[PDB]
Amino acid sequence: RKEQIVDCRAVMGLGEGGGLAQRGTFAEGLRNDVVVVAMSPGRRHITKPVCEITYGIREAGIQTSVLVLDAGGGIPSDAPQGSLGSTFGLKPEEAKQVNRHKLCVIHFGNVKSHIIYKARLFLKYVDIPTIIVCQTPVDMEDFAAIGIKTKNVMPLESKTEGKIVEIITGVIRGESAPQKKIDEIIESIKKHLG
Amino acid sequence: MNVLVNNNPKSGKTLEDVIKDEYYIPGSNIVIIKGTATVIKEETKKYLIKTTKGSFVVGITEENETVDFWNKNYKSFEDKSLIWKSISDVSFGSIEIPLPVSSVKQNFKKWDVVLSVSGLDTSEGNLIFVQRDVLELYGLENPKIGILIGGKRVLKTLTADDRIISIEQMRESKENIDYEITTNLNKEIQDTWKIYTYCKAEFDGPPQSTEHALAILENGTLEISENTNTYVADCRLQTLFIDEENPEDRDRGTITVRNIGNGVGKVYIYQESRASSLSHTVVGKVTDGIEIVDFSNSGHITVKTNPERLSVIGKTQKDAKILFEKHGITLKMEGNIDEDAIIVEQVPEYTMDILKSKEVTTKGIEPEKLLYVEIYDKDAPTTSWYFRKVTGLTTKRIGTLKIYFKHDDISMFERDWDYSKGLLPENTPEKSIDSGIIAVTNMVKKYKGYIGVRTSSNDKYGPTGETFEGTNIVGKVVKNSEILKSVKQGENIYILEVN
Amino acid sequence: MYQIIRYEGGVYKNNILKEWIEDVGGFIIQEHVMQLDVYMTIAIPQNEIENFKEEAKKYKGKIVETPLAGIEIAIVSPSLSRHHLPHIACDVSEYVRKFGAKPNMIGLAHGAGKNISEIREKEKRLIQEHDIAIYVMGNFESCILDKTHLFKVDIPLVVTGGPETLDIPYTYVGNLGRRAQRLRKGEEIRALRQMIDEVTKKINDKRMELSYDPPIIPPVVLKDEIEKRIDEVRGILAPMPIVTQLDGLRIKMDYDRNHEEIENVKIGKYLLKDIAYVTRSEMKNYILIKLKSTSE
Repeated sequence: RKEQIVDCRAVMGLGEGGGLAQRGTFAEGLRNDVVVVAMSPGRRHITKPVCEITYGIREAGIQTSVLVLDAGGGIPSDAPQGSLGSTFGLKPEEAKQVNRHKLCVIHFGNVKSHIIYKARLFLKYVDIPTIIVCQTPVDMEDFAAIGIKTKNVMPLESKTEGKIVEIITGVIRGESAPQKKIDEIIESIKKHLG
Repeated sequence: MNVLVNNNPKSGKTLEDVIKDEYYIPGSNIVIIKGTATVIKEETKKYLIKTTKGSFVVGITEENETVDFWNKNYKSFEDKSLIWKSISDVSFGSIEIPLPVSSVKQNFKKWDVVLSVSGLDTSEGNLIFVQRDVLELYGLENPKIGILIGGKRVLKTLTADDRIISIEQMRESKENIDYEITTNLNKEIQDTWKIYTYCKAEFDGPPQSTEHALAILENGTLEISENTNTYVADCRLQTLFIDEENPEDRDRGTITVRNIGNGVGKVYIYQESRASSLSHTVVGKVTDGIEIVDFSNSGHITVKTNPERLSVIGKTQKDAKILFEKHGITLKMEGNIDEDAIIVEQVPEYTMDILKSKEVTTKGIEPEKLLYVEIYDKDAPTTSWYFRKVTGLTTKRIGTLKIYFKHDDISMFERDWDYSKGLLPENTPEKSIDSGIIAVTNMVKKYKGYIGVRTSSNDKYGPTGETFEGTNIVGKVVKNSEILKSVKQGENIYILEVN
Repeated sequence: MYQIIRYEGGVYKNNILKEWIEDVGGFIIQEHVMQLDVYMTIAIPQNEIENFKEEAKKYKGKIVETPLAGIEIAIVSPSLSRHHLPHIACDVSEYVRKFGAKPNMIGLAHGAGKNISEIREKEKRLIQEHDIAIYVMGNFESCILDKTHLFKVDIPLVVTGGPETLDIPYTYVGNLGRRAQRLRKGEEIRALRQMIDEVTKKINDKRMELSYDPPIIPPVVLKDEIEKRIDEVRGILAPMPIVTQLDGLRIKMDYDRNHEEIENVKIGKYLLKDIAYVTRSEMKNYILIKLKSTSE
């Protein structure tokens, strides 16, 4: 039980009845232990699955920062035949803000082919162990099939400097995460952090 | 009758009489100041005092209703003694306070101005100056009126014998300056009317930026293109680059040149003391006669630059000799020595460098080696502006064109890949191009901005080897020729505009 | 002199507007580009306010008067858990942000409970470092009344809670208790506006206190000078690299490594150490700058 101070973002939210976070913003939790990365400030990501993980970690006694990606929706431009609909990316300042944390927790969606390439682009610049929280059942090997460093299934030619340290399945976008999922995430963080 | 002019009074009724002696370029603005109003307005959100123990500063914060009492009953609280200094803080008075006394009581704060009625009787209302944080102790609807901060020691040391005598407020005074702008001469002056006619500019800065400012003020007048409450700017040279940083304070009457961005090259004169800026290069200051800058909102202002612009490029050799010897500068000749030889280049070419080094190397040219050109400014405004910028005719009287590529009849000049931006097709040929025509390839072609001229005529290609839709005619060579055929690649030819 | 406002407009031709602001002597305190719109918190001299309004209406921008865009507020929640943090506390913080302030969530280590709640000295000092503190309390009158020892700081205070009216010796705003939904009902919005009005009144009072004995240099221009001189401020990864307080600044750089450089910064003709109190902050070992008054 120790005081937890958060550096709130410097910019306001999305209108009056909208979300409280803003795209492309960072909220440092002083002591940098865990950063929760949200693809967007929208209802599909913010306060339904992300602030729940945030308060779970903050209840476990681990300070948490929340970073909302400027462009977190879509697939990276390096995906086969390029991207479609939208382009996923990570800014150098975003990478630096992530890389000063001990661990990262990132929330992903449903389609497997999107998640694998998004994680590859994310870990091309992030060098700390990360935890993938997605809905679909994804195996901790399809990431290695495209080159991602993975704790259990390493690739022969690694294209990323970050290690996918845990994959947690069953967390739906825009829906309240049950206490069981929060407990699993907290246990994984505790056992893979200290 | 007897009016005060500048620093030496005059008497002439009409403006012409009093400005005859004052040097003044016609067309500029004339500033007249009538006097000072010195309006004294006091609203006193913060109130002062003159006590026997000193002077504190109170300040009303919470409106409620007791501030409305105070507004005029503070003078009724004038010359009142301290009533008590007990645990109920220090209270003064005691005079009538008709504000309805409510038994309901509200919390107050440390050193807070309070008008509580001590005893629930209208006539005994105390000016209770709270010292300590008091919880529910008092009465009245909401005695909170203001907060004491300034002179807290005065209120603390105040004893029963001491009184507040005179209740000062703050005595806040404002100033208004009467002004009218004019450019009439035949008007009647009544008496003691002050006139300003020009301003004096002292230049001290990096050589290139100062030369830019001098070129702006070579004619003695500064156009007012933009005006705000803090500056007036000149936009005659808004697309000319400079690479110099002089980031110091933009004080009152400071002259700066913006060196980056959309407004690179604008010359600013600041009417307010502002902070330093990395995008503004200070080139000097206005010493005296600031008011003409302060009050002018548009038009022309006559400006005198203390260091005369020592750039003699359109002059003859004897004029440069006499002007430089009258400034006490050692002089030497490089090119043509004849007294009527036109100067083409001077080393150093900047006034600040010349003054700091006290020597000039002047290069003249042969009478037949100077190329005479005429520039179509009305026909192709953007292209002519680009040509003037690239050849340097915007700043000096003689421009330099460098030979870039040559073959037989065609001689192409170098381009500036900084001024060739809006090179839309402007003056494109309709018939066969005649000989001795200067042209610039527009943005249509790959080699946009390259200037060239050919000594013959063809019906298919312009002077730069491009088709007619890709060349816009900017000007022609009028007098001196047969030197384009005897100049090698990389050599510079010098041009003179003859309009 | 320098009144601080927020400009909301597009990124197209925003550089020309920034050049105009630099020309007239203003400062861009905050900048954020979302996708195609940019929000700028700008401090410009009062004599150029109408000029800037005219300029903004040329770019089809919008001027929003921010009455709190010079202060940083300490929103104090009893904990960072699911009870207070993800709702109400964020609503308070974001509503404070909507008026220009810079909030900081302060989650007390032992703030929860009725008789087991306590506030540490370090948390007390950290709260005191701010300009004003907003407390987000529960929705039981007895629990709040038996919790007054929490609000012991010599800082302007606004307490929010469930019951409509409380009998604490502080400013209180009711109908803002511990909830679990986003604050979107009309009554909740009205209570948020009431809290904003209370903090605005306290801040304006404190502004008058400061105006009695003005500081030698305004905090905003001091921040601008520090940015121009110190070349490490663009490498700060914190949300607000330099925070503009009421009578000072917060520099989010290491104190042990940069206090000597910060102190030896020449403003005007003075050295910074002679006009401001540079001290280490309880906030992540940052640098806190407190301006002196003209009296000393």
